[PDB]
Amino acid sequence: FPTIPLSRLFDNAMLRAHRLHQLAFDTYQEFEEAYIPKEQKYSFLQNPQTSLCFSESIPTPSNREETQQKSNLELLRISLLLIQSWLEPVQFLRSVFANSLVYGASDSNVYDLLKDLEEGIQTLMGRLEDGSPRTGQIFKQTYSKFDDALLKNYGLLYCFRKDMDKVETFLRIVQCRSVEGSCG
Amino acid sequence: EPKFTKCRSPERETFSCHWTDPIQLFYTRRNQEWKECPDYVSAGENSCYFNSSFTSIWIPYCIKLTSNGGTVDEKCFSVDEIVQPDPPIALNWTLLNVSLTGIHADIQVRWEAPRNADIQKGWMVLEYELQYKEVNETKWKMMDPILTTSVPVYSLKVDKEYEVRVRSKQRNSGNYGEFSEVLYVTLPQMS
Amino acid sequence: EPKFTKCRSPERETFSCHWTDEPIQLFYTRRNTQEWTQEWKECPDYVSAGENSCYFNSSFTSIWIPYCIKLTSNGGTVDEKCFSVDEIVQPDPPIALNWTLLNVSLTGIHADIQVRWEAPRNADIQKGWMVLEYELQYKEVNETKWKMMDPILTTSVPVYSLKVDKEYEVRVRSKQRNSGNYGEFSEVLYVTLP
Repeated sequence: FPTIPLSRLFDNAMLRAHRLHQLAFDTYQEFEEAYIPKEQKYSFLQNPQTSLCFSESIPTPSNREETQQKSNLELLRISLLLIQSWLEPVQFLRSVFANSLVYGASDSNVYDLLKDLEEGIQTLMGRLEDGSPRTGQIFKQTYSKFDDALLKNYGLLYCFRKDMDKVETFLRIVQCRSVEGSCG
Repeated sequence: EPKFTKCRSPERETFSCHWTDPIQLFYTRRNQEWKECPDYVSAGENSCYFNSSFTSIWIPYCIKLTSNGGTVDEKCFSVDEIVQPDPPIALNWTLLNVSLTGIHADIQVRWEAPRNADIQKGWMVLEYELQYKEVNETKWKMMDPILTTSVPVYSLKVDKEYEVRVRSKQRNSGNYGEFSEVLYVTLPQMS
Repeated sequence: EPKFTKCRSPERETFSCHWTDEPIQLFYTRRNTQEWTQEWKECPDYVSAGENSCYFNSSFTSIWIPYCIKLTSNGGTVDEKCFSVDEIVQPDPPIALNWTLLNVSLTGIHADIQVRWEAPRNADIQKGWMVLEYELQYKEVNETKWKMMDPILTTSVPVYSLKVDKEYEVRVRSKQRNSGNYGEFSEVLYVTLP
């Protein structure tokens, strides 16, 4: 039978990651611009916990240098955990999404896209077994669990955008390393 | 023997297979256990429809047409291979300007992506190919694939009627769908 | 009273903040430890990013982590700001803008050109750390308004139906996919059709 070339695998993955990230950004920007003034944004970012996302239980790289030091398997693993951590919490963004003027922004669509991307990363990890010993707190740990509404919605939305950015970014790094020619 | 016509995915989210001519269809998502067609009706006679719940872009499928228990046809493929877009819609054209001689004109052809693309925002890409020719001509003149929904056609002769048709394809995947309705370009005589 | 103008990371690796002149110092803290809201430090480099600025190289820059920054005039706090370096990305402009003729109508009136360029030299698009999209704009040197094309994801693009007699100017600018960027336009390219 035919085997999907790794390149088409990566491209579909990137289409999903990107769409999720774009949806997060657009709804986030939209919420902020209408309900959150700089004042509260600043307060939020320095408030106890608040600026802390549930998904931070997962050790992820924070800069180029560190990201680039991770093996392909770890980067995919990390991205998997990040996706999985949102399968449940998105339900909470339902009210935000219902009032959003963003197409595709719904708890159901967002959930399906997360599920499809999850199958994608799982598919990739099965192909990209490249040295990296399946040992470490990354391979020995699960996704993160979630616990004024406005702020709660705002923090949920602020973290969604951020985690989707990590995913799109992490997958890209692996793409350029594996799929020669997709970047340069 | 009843054989396969084709399987085609219109938007990389679902697909369906059709055959000719008691025929049954069995599939497997060979990442033997065949499961039968989840729907024989939605797509009409001699077809099996696989909605978004049965379609995965990540794994290859295999189907076998079983005429009276016996297998009469078999094929394996990935959804990516059977993608084949719906033709573009709402073809229109604009008159840019006619030369000084009054012999040639420069027009602009415009269209809209098929409705099932706008839905699949970010999932379907699409590059279109426009072809044109004098009504009473045999060959079709072809323009190279573009990602935009507007392109200009230059050097047409005012003293002739032309026809234009365009088809879409997913960016480097699947194959070209079917042509749009032909747009007939008639260039007016200028004073 | 000195105020911050803006901060910016040209390539998601380093960033700098600038303020208006009107002693002034810059103190920052990052959420690299919960006990941060009070463990302030001073601008690691008051010169590199130019006059009235503060520059944070790679060792002082992390993405996805909140940074709080405050400006003091004679020890007194006159301004404060909070952000994430990913939130402040704004790439440099494209390099090597050029154009090739594509088509010429027989009416002698229209020609299609192919405009191409190169991404900012400091953006790491090669190893995937950055992904840019471009906005190309062009117009006749006598038009007040600029025509802008929908976001381009590649480094080349055809603009269609340029009138052969008129002269044109084209500018292009970058943006990290899904950010609040769009840096500065490139140097204007003047197109005089052959």
